[PDB]
Amino acid sequence: IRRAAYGVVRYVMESGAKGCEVVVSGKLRAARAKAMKFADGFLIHSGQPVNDFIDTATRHVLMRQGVLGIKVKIMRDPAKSRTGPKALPDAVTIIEPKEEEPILAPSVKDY
Amino acid sequence: RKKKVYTTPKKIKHKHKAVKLAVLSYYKVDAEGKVTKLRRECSNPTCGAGVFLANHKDRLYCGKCHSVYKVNA
RNA sequence: UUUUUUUUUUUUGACAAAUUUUUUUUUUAAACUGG
RNA sequence: GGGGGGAGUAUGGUCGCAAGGCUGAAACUUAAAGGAAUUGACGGAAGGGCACCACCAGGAGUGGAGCCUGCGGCUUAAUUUGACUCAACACGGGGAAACUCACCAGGUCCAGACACAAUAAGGAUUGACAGAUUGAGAGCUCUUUCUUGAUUUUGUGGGUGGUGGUGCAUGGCCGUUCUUAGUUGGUGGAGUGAUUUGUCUGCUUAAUUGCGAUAACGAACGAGACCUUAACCUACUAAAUAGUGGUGCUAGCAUUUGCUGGUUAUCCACUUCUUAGAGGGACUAUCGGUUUCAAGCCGAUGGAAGUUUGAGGCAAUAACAGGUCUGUGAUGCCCUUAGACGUUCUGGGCCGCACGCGCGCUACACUGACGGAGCCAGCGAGUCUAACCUUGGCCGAGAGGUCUUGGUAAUCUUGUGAAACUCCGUCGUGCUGGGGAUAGAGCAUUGUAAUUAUUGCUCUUCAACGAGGAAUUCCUAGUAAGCGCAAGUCAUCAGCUUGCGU
Repeated sequence: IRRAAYGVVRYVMESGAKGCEVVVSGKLRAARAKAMKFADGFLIHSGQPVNDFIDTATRHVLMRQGVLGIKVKIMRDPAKSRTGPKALPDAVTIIEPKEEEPILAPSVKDY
Repeated sequence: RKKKVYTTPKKIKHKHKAVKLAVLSYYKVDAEGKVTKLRRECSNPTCGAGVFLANHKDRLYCGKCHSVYKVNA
């Protein structure tokens, strides 16, 4: 379980994701169920940007002992987003100004 | 629910087993060689002279029909 | 002119036995001519 | 001194009319007892904040009465069952006449795939008229004798199904901890270590929100930001599926040129009202006052809008043996699998009543009841190979019927002409013309079917209840409370819920 799941998170990070998270829940190696979660990067799950940048999937895998639950959340970064918003709502970018010349040579140029 | 009592009389009875008689297809045979109809054919246009009308008691009953052909005699 | 300055307390006993246990995986990317 | 007890006990000695000191075992029993510190939890410990699921000031009540609705109990052939503090009890979208349905009394069917073996073309097998029989027009089973033909039957293994069990074996979903502000890495520092600091004295905020302080620095999730919705736009884009004005034609009254109307597109023009795309708009703006002079807070003005503008949606880390196997062709294990726990059909039950509880409805009247008269919404839903929402005419006291019509919908139902409310009158402090439980008789409607009243209507019957003890719930502004309406469930049934307006 720990090898199959760390091989999925590292592939999604290799694919240019900003954060993804894999949860395996069920009777993993005992008779009493636990839940293991494997994560890298960061994920936002707060609001409308969840509808924009989060992709989720739930899968039922059928095992000898019972059923395990697979949950994968992937947060694609907004920089490579083609449509819709291209940044998180609280991300501000300041355009860097170009410095000017002080004296500016008081004169006239004509045509 | 723990068990069943079956207050009905102890009937594991089943249907008649499509009762297995001996060979029966016999019009009648005379000597060399003719045959004539007994248990006569039906008046159905869709029974093309191949069905035998059983005579139980004052009844003529066809089995090609699901239920009922009554040419009583 | 060290100058500032909320005074308090009635009654509240008890809750049977046992329990919940996590270990480090790659030995597997190892294949080349001598003309 | 040499693990904890037994035990400073027993015995002997000694100090002795005393309490009792001093000296001092063993048998037996036991897997820890203990020390210091850490993180939580808890405190009838303290300090600082916060919340109408807390109180204060109050409002509306509930608890008292009748009913109808869940739960317990009792009863029963069965009254199927889960859930029991918040976080079970109008909850399972659970308003069950059949179906649902899991329960009870009974009857059919296999929908037992495939593989092997047997029977078997001198027929493996299937179906049936009438009668018996049966609740039954079930050929169930029997009497009878036709039909069928290789798919079935029998046996051995399996297969399949199960609202059968286990939610303490699980998945998913959901509730709750938890209407709050909380949580965690990386590198550095402290400590042998568990851990700790970062994540903080103070002030501030709805907020681990900030100002700042600082053995920490730089970060991540949560909060915020975000999205939806409600308010503003005489601004843009134009609308016979929304309007307005003029114009023709026309009605009434006044007549003087006016007022009120009608005219499905008569025509023209426009977009204030309506619709919906793109936008604008609030940032606590301006001023004043306060604090360390910061983050902020308070008051006034302006403004459609000054509580985070109002309301939501979304929503961390860790968890609970919380609920659900009765949502699932989600599922492990167990059980059952042909006289079945599968499935289906007739009946019945889930509604049965000495009684206790929870959510509610109607009331106890004059701020009222009754009768006329006025007349005002918003959210929505609606039928093609199927009968949905129904206008209008006619009939009927009413419920309802019938003949037609419009609508697949900003077009028609529908301006949903809702109810409280308002005006005028009758009543007159009397359980009375308040209240309408219980009950009788009739007429209809839905349905295959209405008995154990489905529901509607008409006449009659006229119960308790005179403001509800201890307790206890919800609530801070277009809110509480009053008042109805649409939708869900639905064929019929709303005293329920989800919304909406007044």
